Amino acid sequence: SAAAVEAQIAALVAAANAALAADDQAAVRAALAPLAELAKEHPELVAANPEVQALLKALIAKFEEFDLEVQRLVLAVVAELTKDNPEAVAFLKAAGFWPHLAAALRHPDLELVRLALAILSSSLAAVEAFVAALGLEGLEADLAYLRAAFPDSPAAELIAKVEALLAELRAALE
Repeated sequence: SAAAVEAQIAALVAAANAALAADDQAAVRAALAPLAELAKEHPELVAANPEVQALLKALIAKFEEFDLEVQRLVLAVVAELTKDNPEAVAFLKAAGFWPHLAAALRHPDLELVRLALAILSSSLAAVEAFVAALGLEGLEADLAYLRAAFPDSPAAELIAKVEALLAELRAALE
C-alpha cells in the first residue's frame, strides 16, 4: 500500500538525516542505497514526498563536499526519480541542481558520469534546464569531451541520447 511506502520512506530519510548530523558518510551511504532501491520501486511516491525533497536539497547543496560513493548514490536516487519524469526537473531547478550536474559531468569517475548522463537524458525538459544554465555550446562541448574521454562504456549510448535531445531543442530554439 501507499501508506506502507510512505512509512518506508520516513524510515530511510530518518536514517539519512541522522547520518548527516553525525558526519558519518558510511551511514549516509547505508541510508541512500536502500532509498535508491525504493525510488526505483516507487518513484511517484518517493519524488512527491516532502521529506525526500528536503533531503535531496541538502545533499545537492553540499554535493562536492561528499565523497564519491555518496555522490554516486545521490545521483542514483535522482536518476530513478527523473526516469520518464520531466516534472521532476522543476524541483531540480529550484534546488540549484544543474550547476552541480555540470561539474559531475567533468568528474573522472565513469560511474558518476554515467549517472549524470542518465539524469540529463531522462527528458527533453532536463536538457532544456541544463542548457538554460550552461548553454547550447556548453552542453555540446561536454558531449564532445565525454565521447573522447569515455569510449566503449555505458556513457556512449547516454551521450547519444543527450545529443539527440539537444538536436530537438536546437531546432525548436531556431
